[PDB]
Amino acid sequence: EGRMRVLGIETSCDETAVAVLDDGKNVVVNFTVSQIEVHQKFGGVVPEVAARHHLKNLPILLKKAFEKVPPETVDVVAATYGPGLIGALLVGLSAAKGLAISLEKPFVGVNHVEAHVQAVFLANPDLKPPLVVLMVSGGHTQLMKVDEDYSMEVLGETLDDSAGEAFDKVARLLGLGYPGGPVIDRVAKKGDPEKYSFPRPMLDDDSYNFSFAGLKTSVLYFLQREKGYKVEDVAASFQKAVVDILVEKTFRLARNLGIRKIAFVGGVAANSMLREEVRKRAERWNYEVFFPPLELCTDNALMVAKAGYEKAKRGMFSPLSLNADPNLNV
Amino acid sequence: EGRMRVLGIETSCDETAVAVLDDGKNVVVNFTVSQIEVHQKFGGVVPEVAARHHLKNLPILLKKAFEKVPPETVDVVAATYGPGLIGALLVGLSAAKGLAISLEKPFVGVNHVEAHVQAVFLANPDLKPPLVVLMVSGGHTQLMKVDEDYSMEVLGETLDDSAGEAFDKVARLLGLGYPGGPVIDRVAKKGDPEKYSFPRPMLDDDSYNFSFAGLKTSVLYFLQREKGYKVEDVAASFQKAVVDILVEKTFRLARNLGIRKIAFVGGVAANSMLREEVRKRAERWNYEVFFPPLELCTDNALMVAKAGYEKAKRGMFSPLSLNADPNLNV
Amino acid sequence: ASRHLRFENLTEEQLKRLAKILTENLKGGEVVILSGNLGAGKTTFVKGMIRAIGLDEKMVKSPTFTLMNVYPGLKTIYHLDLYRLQDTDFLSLDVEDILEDEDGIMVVEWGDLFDGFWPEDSIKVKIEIADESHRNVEILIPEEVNFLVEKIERYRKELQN
Amino acid sequence: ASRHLRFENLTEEQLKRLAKILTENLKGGEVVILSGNLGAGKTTFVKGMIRAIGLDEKMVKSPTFTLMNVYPGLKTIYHLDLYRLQDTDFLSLDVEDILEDEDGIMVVEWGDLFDGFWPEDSIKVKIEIADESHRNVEILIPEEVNFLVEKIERYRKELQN
Amino acid sequence: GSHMASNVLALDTSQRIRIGLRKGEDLFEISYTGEKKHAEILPVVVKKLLDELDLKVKDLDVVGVGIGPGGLTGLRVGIATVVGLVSPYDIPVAPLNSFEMTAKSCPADGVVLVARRARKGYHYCAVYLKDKGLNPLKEPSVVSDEELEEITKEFSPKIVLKDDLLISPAVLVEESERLFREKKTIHYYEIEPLYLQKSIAELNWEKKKRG
Amino acid sequence: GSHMASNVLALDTSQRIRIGLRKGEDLFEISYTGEKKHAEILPVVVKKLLDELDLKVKDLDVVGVGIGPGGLTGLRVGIATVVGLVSPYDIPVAPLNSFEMTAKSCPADGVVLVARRARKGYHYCAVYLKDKGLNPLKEPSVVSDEELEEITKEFSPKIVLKDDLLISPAVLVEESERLFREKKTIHYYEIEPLYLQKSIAELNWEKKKRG
Ligand SMILES: Nc1ncnc2c1ncn2[C@@H]1O[C@H](COP(=O)(O)OP(=O)(O)OP(=O)(O)O)[C@@H](O)[C@H]1O
Ligand SMILES: Nc1ncnc2c1ncn2[C@@H]1O[C@H](COP(=O)(O)OP(=O)(O)OP(=O)(O)O)[C@@H](O)[C@H]1O
Ligand SMILES: Nc1ncnc2c1ncn2[C@@H]1O[C@H](COP(=O)(O)OP(=O)(O)O)[C@@H](O)[C@H]1O
Ligand SMILES: Nc1ncnc2c1ncn2[C@@H]1O[C@H](COP(=O)(O)OP(=O)(O)O)[C@@H](O)[C@H]1O
Ligand SMILES: Nc1ncnc2c1ncn2[C@@H]1O[C@H](COP(=O)(O)OC(=O)O)[C@@H](O)[C@H]1O
Ligand SMILES: Nc1ncnc2c1ncn2[C@@H]1O[C@H](COP(=O)(O)OC(=O)O)[C@@H](O)[C@H]1O
Ligand SMILES: [Mg+2]
Ligand SMILES: [Mg+2]
Ligand SMILES: [Zn+2]
Ligand SMILES: [Zn+2]
Repeated sequence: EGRMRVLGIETSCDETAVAVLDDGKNVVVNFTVSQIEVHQKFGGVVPEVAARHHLKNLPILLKKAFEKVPPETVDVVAATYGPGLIGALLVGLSAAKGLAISLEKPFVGVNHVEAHVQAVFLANPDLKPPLVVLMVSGGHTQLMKVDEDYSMEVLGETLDDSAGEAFDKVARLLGLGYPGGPVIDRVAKKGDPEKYSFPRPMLDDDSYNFSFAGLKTSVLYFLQREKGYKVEDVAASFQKAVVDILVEKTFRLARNLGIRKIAFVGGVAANSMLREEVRKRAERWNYEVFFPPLELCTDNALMVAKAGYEKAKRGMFSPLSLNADPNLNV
Repeated sequence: EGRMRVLGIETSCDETAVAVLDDGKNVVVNFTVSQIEVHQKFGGVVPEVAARHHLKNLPILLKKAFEKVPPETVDVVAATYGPGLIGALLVGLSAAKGLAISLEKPFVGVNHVEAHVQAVFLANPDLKPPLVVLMVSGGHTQLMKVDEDYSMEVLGETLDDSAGEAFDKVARLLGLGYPGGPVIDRVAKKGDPEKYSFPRPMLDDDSYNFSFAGLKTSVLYFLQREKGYKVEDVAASFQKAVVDILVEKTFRLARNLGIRKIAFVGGVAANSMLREEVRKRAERWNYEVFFPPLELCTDNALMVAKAGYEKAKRGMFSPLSLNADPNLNV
Repeated sequence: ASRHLRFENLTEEQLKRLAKILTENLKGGEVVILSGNLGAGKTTFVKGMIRAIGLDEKMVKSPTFTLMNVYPGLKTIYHLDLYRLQDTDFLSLDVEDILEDEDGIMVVEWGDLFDGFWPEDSIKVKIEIADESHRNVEILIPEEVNFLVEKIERYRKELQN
Repeated sequence: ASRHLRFENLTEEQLKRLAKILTENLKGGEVVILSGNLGAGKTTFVKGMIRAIGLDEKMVKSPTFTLMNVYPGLKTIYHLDLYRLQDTDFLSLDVEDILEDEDGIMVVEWGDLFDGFWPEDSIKVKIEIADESHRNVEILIPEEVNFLVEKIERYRKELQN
Repeated sequence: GSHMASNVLALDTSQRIRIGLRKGEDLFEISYTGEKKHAEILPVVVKKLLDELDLKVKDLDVVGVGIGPGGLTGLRVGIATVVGLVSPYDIPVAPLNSFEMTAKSCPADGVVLVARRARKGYHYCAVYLKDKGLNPLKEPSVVSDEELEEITKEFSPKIVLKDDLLISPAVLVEESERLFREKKTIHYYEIEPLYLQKSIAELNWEKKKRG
Repeated sequence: GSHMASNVLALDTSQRIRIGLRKGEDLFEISYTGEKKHAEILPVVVKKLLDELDLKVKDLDVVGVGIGPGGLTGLRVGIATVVGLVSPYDIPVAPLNSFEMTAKSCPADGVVLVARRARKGYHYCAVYLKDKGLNPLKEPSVVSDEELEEITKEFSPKIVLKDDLLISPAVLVEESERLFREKKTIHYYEIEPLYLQKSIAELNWEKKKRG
């Protein structure tokens, strides 16, 4: 057994996460503070966790990790170093370099959005690039290409608000609460998606970039202009606008790059209307499409460990001098 | 040309010395403070030298050295690190390590008395050990063996006063002045060496060690006991006692070790009566004997550079951590 | 006492030019509190500001999720949005840390949600929706930083058009 | 005022035993000024002293040329001889440096040549030639180090023989 | 089993990087000052130091770490790297008060006041009676520029360590050893940084009043 | 040709080993304290430091060296190694007064007295008025324990640096730079150590009188 065991760390934003992964396949430990919270934890004889408290949380998860995984068995240490909050990135990054020195093991700095994409290859071990990925969570709205060697480019991003952010804010406007995506999805089901149009200065046809800020305000304008509409119809009509933008561009890119496989990752990829539209076009133009499971798409250290394993296999290790970069570009 | 150029430093006692030597043969620079002093030096636009002022002298000699010898041509740096005065050794040793770091060249720590012995091999390039060396200056009175590989042991030393020291002090007693060796040699010529005996507790027959303290006092006792002696006769009779001790032991050692070559180095080796006695026995028992020139026998950096070249050829280099040892044992 | 400046009925380009003029003249270590309802143009305002540090508007994203974006230009702009902030801890620590950066420019969407937290010399910018393509903008300049007043009033020149 | 102790007509072995008793009882940071003519037995005295630091007499050489010998035993003895010293510089620097060693024992042959230089608490030892095989020894113990007196006078026990 | 410390690593990242490493009779101090960020220096220097002294982390008897008060980014880097160092072996951790370390790093004795500027017109500060050990005359807190002057009169300003604080790495090692000998060390998952940062939320929520 | 310093090495061996190395925006400080002798440490640490910063000696713009007052053996090692460093390239040398360096290494300002014990009942000492720069109220000299007390009254003993002297390597680098900018540097063959040692010969040659 030339087994490569990789301990991943992720502290880029809100989630503190630690994972251990064997040969980019076998999950040993997959902890997030979200789980430790969202499950009860009456007091303790070991401190407690809270969201976005990376410095005090990470130690906790490491303790847990090492109880299940004896430290000397770790071969490579991997951590997110950007993009995100400098203050948060630094905790994961710095602890990881700590462990490398301590365990006399090599170290891998991982890009958060690249990591997210590994969810596709974790979930589809047989899947071979090239492929196109729509990454479309609350934080991230990005169109990416993965080529034969597993290099990644960003070919489109939001110029303002993410897709998830559009759902969240429009849901507030419709008085539906938070998170916006789910409630709108539910409420739209019983609504007419052709009822209303949402015209606004739309950006370039050829551009693979996104803009949602103007769609947000367009719905506001509508509410303070029109009389006697129904939420179902507004939600449905807005939802249609968003997925129409996302699907057109994603397939257009794939066509022009001559790629035949497309993957969708992140909260918004859950959307039932998006999934239908995607399958329709997939069928018609003969594309393979992939929708990873949801617990892989949310921030976690597994995607980091995978990203790390793949870089380590290729001997692409990071120096101990690696600074966190909040604006890291893939 | 696989030419090895060695810069030597010597600051073990009274003399500050710097030398440069090529392939253990070709002398490039051979400076001693003694020369810089014992030759006039009216003022200057570069500071002045004085005896035993190693810290301020050595810089001077280095300046001189580098004017004749461009520094980058130096291959190895060698310095005495013992035995001697810690305070003095340290200056040479520390500057030498300085130069090694500066020139990115290797460094060799040299033993002062071992170095003295290199005068024999500088002066007799064809000479091959084994040989026996009587080292017999003012500081040093030592019987040494050099074996085939050029290793050295001390097989006899003084247990009190050196030979030169006996001459110096007895000369004071006879009111002849300083240095004692020369004046006694001159004055003894016109004296009877059989006139007086100097009985005292003599140490072991088998021992290869020396003791002169008791011979010193024996002459004192004589002066305050006897009446109407002549200086010539006392000087001659004392001189006979000393060389008789030195020659008996030196040849006895050589015989028992089955060595057929003997070398004499140091001030006292100049003694005219010693040289005669040595040649007599050399002739009779068929020994080769060597008396190096006098400017090689006195403290200087050339013997150091030679000692260094020979260690460097054999890859026996010293670390930068090497401390001065006032009691260094060969 | 603090000096109030009203700009009525600005197009989007005009609102951005106004943000550029404000930011051009900031020395370093300043705080701008961006106030206004959903869709008022807070994020659009920051797209104006970044002109002044020699970057493209492309770089300015909504920090609703990221919480704070860093734009490193000729000066560094720290661009916060506190919309979705539930606790108070992130202000006490992370933001407090940047308030000790005396070279950067901090601009904070929805800063008014935590009105007590900000220094007295903070610049307040309130954006109202006038119609579908115009906004009104009110800027409060504290006395401590009063030199800005002359710089901003000079912009009214462009609006005579 | 300083206390004078005379020992008359000591053999060589007796002189060494006396030097051992002196040195045994030295705490550290002491100076012994060895006085006496050529051949009095100053160097022989030091051969006695070294018994007390657990080394062989073999190690004790004349420092006439070396100027200072170091004997590192249970305590370190610094053994100086100033016979051939022409300047004054070596005292001012090198010896002064060792006077700041508060753990070692300094013993100085011909120390009396530079009588002014030594601290007041210095122990003075004067050796006279009595005959060809006996010496007289006078030791001056300053008040500062007065505990030595009882230790040394106890040696007279051995001399009743 | 239970023995006295031989190998001691301590650092403080609260301002400048300060690293102390004792190994037997050998104590090495290292500091860095420049444009490079803590994350660029601290781990590399720690690794090089350990390597040159032929030391592995597991051979360490205690690790000291500064916990503030100080710069948030710095503290986070320092503490986090320490967590990475010790977590695999549960090596005990000496939490070091950066202001106390500052006070003890001052050659003189008497009454000492330590201050670091916060946001314009405010300062972290503490006052210490310092002789054999060191005793707190007022615990580290936040004050305004005016309220700072109140403190400089209310106590004797014998020494005033202001704004640029010298930390002797030797002192870090010494304090780490002391806490270890006093059984005051803690686990890597029990570290509680001095965040005074948090006090400005309440003191500036009104005006110049708090009682 | 003539440019301002970028690469600056300075050390002081007058008590503990203190090494400072600036290279551009990067300043590294190193100190050693332990049983090992200066000759065992100073050269190895200098070499390692230079190597890790990818620096050769010839690339140095100035070398600072402490010249005393201090321990003879230490000073000799330090100065001698520096001579070895610079001699091949005639790199300029900043002579550093170890007592001044001590004074400047003290965070506070005002009136400062520095003292090191000589032979029992005597002390090297100097008094310094210290604010922007530093001004000598009495130059380093030798005194008895009694005469030391005369000085502690005759001047204000605001800070008293006695016996165990902290030297900040940063301060060594800074002073080296200053002397270099003031064209006060010297050649390696012009170094003149402060040997106060030599004053005890005359002051103890009589009694308690000298005028
Ligand atoms: N005069 C105007 N000034 C600014 N923006 C305008 C104007 N007219 C129309 N708009 C449009 O209104 C939208 C405002 O979006 P923006 O995200 O900047 O508002 P916001 O206050 O940041 O929203 P949120 O409260 O969600 O942060 C943009 O699409 C912008 O192009
Ligand atoms: N009672 C005695 N005590 C000591 N030494 C004696 C005695 N009787 C004879 N001797 C001998 O006298 C000699 C004294 O030599 P030593 O070198 O010790 O004197 P010194 O004072 O050191 O001479 P210098 O003035 O040259 O240094 C030795 O050979 C010693 O063995
Ligand atoms: N990704 C795609 N793969 C295959 N066919 C597509 C794709 N996207 C659009 N099409 C088809 O092509 C049409 C638009 O381009 P079209 O008018 O066929 O010009 P051309 O095919 O020459 O580019 C659409 O109506 C659609 O039927
Ligand atoms: N180094 C020497 N080489 C040769 N012969 C020697 C040497 N030393 C002494 N002898 C001779 O040997 C004699 C002493 O030893 P000796 O009585 O011959 O016994 P043996 O020769 O059996 O050892 C001296 O009288 C001398 O003639
Ligand atoms: N069914 C959904 N339709 C549209 N949006 C949805 C749906 N489910 C979640 N979302 C949106 O994904 C976002 C959350 O994404 P995620 O938690 O995966 O990662 C980030 O936080 O970035 C939210 O904005 C939420 O409104
Ligand atoms: N001809 C001589 N006979 C006896 N001794 C002689 C003679 N010439 C010099 N010496 C002695 O050598 C000693 C000097 O040796 P040297 O100068 O070679 O080295 C040391 O200083 O150790 C002096 O004691 C001197 O009296
Ligand atoms: Mg916004
Ligand atoms: Mg003698
Ligand atoms: Zn993410
Ligand atoms: Zn010699």
